[PDB]
Amino acid sequence: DPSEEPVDEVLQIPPSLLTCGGCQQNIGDRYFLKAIDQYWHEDCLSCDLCGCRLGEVGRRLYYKLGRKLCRRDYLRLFGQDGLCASCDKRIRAYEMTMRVKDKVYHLECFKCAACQKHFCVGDRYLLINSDIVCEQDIYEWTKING
Amino acid sequence: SMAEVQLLESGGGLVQPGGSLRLSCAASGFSFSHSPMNWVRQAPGKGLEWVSYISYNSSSIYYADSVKGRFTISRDNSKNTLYLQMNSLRAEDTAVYYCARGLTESLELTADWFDYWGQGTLVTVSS
Ligand SMILES: [Zn+2]
Ligand SMILES: [Zn+2]
Ligand SMILES: [Zn+2]
Ligand SMILES: [Zn+2]
Repeated sequence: DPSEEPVDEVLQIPPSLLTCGGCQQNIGDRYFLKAIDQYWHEDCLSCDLCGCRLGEVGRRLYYKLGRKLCRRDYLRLFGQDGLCASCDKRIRAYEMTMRVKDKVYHLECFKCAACQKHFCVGDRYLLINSDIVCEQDIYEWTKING
Repeated sequence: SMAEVQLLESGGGLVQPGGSLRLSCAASGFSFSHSPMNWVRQAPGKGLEWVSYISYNSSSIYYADSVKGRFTISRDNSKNTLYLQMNSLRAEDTAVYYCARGLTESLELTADWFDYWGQGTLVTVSS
């Protein structure tokens, strides 16, 4: 029958409950987040260390010792998996690092594997394994060989 | 369809010890409002030295020990500008100061110069 029209039951989140866990204000937005038994504005759920939006990729956060953390910060604080690609030593929390491609380095470790010079802004380089090689070492290799 | 990333550092110059400078960086070509920003300096011979970090909404802010209590980072997302207030300047602060775009997750820089780094502005504190 074309005359048949459905009557659906709707169970909404009550407007009183929609207070953000990060700013304590009402959420009147259509799109928002649920996490750790709270509701949040998309810009109100941040990493306690770095302050990035927490579930943007992978839809998960990492909670330990009263800290909501992103994957990398969680592993920097608690995980054994935060070693540098050059010196093979653990990356301290609150430490700024340099990532070339998929490998991570200390800034003092961010130097050429051959001539040992510290890289400057705009320096061309090549990454072989976990070794970064400067352009003038690539040119000096190919000069002897052709 | 891809816009070119641009970071233009302003301010800086020559001043005496105890002097003060205000650095600015105008940004375009990426969503600045969703990007953690940095100031990173460099002298010749010496490697790159990170100075200060600021999260997209300014909720997280960090400084190098050498600059704590002297330098102040800030941003204005509506104007796409990053700032650095440099006070109580000393000879060790002499370097080229770059505005560096950070990776979105967990205090990281990247060596993609074209997409994440400016051309820098020179700061010099006399002998
Ligand atoms: Zn909120
Ligand atoms: Zn290292
Ligand atoms: Zn080299
Ligand atoms: Zn984080």
